[PDB]
Amino acid sequence: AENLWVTVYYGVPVWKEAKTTLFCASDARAYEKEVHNVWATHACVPTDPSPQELVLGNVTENFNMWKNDMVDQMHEDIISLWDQSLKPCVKLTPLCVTLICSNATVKNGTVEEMKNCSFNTTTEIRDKEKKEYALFYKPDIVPLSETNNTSEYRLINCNTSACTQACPKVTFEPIPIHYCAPAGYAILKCNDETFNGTGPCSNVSTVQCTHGIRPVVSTQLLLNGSLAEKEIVIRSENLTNNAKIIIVHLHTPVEIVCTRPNNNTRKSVRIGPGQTFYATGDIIGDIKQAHCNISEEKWNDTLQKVGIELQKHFPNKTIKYNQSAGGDMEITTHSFNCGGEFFYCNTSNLFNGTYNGTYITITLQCRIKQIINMWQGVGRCMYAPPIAGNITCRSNITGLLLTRDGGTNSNETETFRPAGGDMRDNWRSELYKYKVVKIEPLGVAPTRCKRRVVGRRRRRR
Amino acid sequence: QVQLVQSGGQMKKPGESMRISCRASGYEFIDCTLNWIRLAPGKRPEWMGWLKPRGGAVNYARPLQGRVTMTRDVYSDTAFLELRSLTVDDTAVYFCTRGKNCDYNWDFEHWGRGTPVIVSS
Amino acid sequence: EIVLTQSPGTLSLSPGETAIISCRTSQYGSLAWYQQRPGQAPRLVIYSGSTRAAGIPDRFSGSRWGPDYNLTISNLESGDFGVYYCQQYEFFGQGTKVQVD
Amino acid sequence: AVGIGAVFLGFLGAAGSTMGAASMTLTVQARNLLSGIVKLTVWGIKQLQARVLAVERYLRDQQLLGIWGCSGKLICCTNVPWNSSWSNRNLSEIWDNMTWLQWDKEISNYTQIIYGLLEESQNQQEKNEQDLLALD
Amino acid sequence: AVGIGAVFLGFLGAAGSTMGAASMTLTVQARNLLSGIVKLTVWGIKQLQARVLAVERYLRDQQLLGIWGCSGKLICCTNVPWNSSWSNRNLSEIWDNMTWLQWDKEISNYTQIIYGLLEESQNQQEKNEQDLLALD
Repeated sequence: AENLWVTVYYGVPVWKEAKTTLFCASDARAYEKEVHNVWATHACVPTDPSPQELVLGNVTENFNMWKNDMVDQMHEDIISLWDQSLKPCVKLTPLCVTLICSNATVKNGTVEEMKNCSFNTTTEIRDKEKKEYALFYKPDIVPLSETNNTSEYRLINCNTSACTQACPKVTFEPIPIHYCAPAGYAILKCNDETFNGTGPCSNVSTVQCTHGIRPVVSTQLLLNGSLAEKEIVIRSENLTNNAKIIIVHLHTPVEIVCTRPNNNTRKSVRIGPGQTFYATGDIIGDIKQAHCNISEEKWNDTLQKVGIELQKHFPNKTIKYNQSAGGDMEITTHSFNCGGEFFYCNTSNLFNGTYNGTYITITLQCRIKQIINMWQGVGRCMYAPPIAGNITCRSNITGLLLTRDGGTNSNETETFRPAGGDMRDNWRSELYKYKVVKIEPLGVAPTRCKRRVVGRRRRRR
Repeated sequence: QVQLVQSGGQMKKPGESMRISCRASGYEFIDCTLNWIRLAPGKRPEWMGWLKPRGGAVNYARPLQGRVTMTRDVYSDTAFLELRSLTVDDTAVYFCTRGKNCDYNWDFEHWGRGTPVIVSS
Repeated sequence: EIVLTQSPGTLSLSPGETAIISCRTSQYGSLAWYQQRPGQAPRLVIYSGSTRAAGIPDRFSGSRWGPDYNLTISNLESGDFGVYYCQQYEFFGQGTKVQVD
Repeated sequence: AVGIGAVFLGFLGAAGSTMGAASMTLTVQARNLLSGIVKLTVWGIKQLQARVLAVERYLRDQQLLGIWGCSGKLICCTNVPWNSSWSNRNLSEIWDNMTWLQWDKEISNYTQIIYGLLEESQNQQEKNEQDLLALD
Repeated sequence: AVGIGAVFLGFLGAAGSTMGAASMTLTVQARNLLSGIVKLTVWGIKQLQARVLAVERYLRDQQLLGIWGCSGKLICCTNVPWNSSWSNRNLSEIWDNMTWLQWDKEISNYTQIIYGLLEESQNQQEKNEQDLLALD
């Protein structure tokens, strides 16, 4: 014990848990692209070459990837950006007309999926109309009931909600986005890659801004993600819980090549006074239907590694991967955007096979859709115009999304199904490292110093 | 005013299919994981595959996966269960339940009226 | 290995007296109790071990021993008799019934 | 660090250091808290509803330092004895073991109490500041 | 109140009290003037066009205290004799009868003139604190 006096002392670093909306910063020159994009703002211009870093000395702090509010913030950010960038574009409403449709004859053959549909449309003067034809490259057009005529189809937007097309002036792009804290907050970061979702981390580092995050969307598979450096990681709310989810990160990527062999032709249609409508006019080449290719020699080994990783948590239980679960078309099929188009794939052989984890070219047939909801699944309908010529995608698979079966199978067997989920999960797989804490320069701490005495100046005391 | 509406009683015979409704009423959006449970008298109750109507996902749980097929309709706040090839054993009361709150859904708070379905040999 | 077990089978007890129901477990996980009178929609009683549901007096409660659970009740009046079921994550035990003397 | 030198991300390492080093080079937080790094859509309103909050918090802190006589002083002794129950009464023997982040818990409850005595220690100067026969 | 104690709605009773009590516990107004209590519609823009005005007025007052040679001081004398025409030249025996609110009228007209004398009361100090003569 010793004689002491209060000492206002401050300017100190001490932090606490908090929540607050963040500031966005896009990487490199991409802001000049960001002038016109969706999934990128207008515009997250970077004021500094982020991220600068230090390793904090002997600091350990709690983390949590599930309670993390940054994913919750960026979900609202992306959905608002999507809606507002789509808002001023041309609406599609007057096309909902009785479509007469037939087999889509093409050069030296007949195409497999689509239907050649012709309909009445409004010319420039509203008092007259003309016959026009377009090739909707999806069989998804509902045949109108109440009629024995088996050809009077309807566009399915008008069944439930009017829609809007994406202006070609703006483009879908997964531009990387860095989140930067506002003034007075620090974004802590954990560097221990063994972090399995929740618990202490003892190599905490601070940064001005988060690392490269790109908002790319996919279901049943992650595209262009970031890999755990050492081993394949498993993360979950609670594995023994039948519900919730299991997120997996691969140790090395596996190349996915996806392409659209049909040579489409972009066509214009004059629906209104300045409103121009884009549709696939005519196919000018051979037909093979869209498909994707994955090398089996890497991917089988990838399943075997993830299988032994699963068996670590599930002792002596053999792992079965089996068919996709069911339900809607957006999660029974691998969805992923590419080049303004949308691909849907059946997962032909991305599920099958039993692999004990002890060691005792794949083709995907893919459909294509023009009219989509946001993968949110209730929001605004969108029309994506066709892209001329072939489209080719090259991307790196990095993580899988799984859910568990149960709960009265024979105790020695267990089954996992590839099934997507809420869009927050895709970003949460990449945003597991960060927190947001407010710096609080605190109040009073004791010292052996003494009073100020009429405001008198003194030296050391 | 959040509760679940269920209907309705109906007799059946072996080999045929079957359908049961469930609806959320007085309630905004059914984002949170609705469920089904079977309260068979005289035997331990069984839990069947849930439904999560936002994504439309599903998880056929027990050896019922060989018969069960489940759907929903987000634009009417309604969910449907369908069974194929009802055996005599499957006589029970089917309950449409929801979690206490959307974090730990397995604590079934809200329960339906218990639509009975007896199948006679 | 995931199996539950409830005991005893059935009871005949005088109203206003206590009763005891046991529910075992074989994995780390939560627990909850459901009560069922004949016919009507069953009801939540307690969950997450010892925490109590809304709109229930303090007649019903229990303790989490770690590898087992014990549910004890007091002053069980005639109106509150019924069938009680134990829960985990999917597994429902065979249940127990208490009947009015 | 010694003197100042350092950066925000050149001094923040003190957060786990002994209190001796954290006592020195205490300034860069006071330089960081002001503004830091920072068609209408989501990018727009966030530079106002967040910026003004940071400025408001900084003005609040400056006001609180202004009242107690510690205006414009990074370090400021004051006339309030340290009561026994608030903390260790020999922390000159003990702060060499404790970082600030762990220290804050040990006095989190008593800060609002200490401000009450600190305000009095300040405003007793008002009576002395005026109204009797200090001849000069 | 005495010492400080009090609240905004525990000290504002001085508004009708004799000026002696108001000359004590004069602090909570500074603590109050900063923040206080505080799809797009009427709720939104009001938090910005109102909060920023309050912050602006507070900085105006702080700057005006800074120039005169009264920064960080609740109470501050200056070097300006009080000219008889502006008010009672014996208020030391009269302010015990008057509250601030009624006092303000008696010097509302001459308020603008007096700043012109506090400014020279400052800049004479400015001239004095520099040049050659005082070697150390």
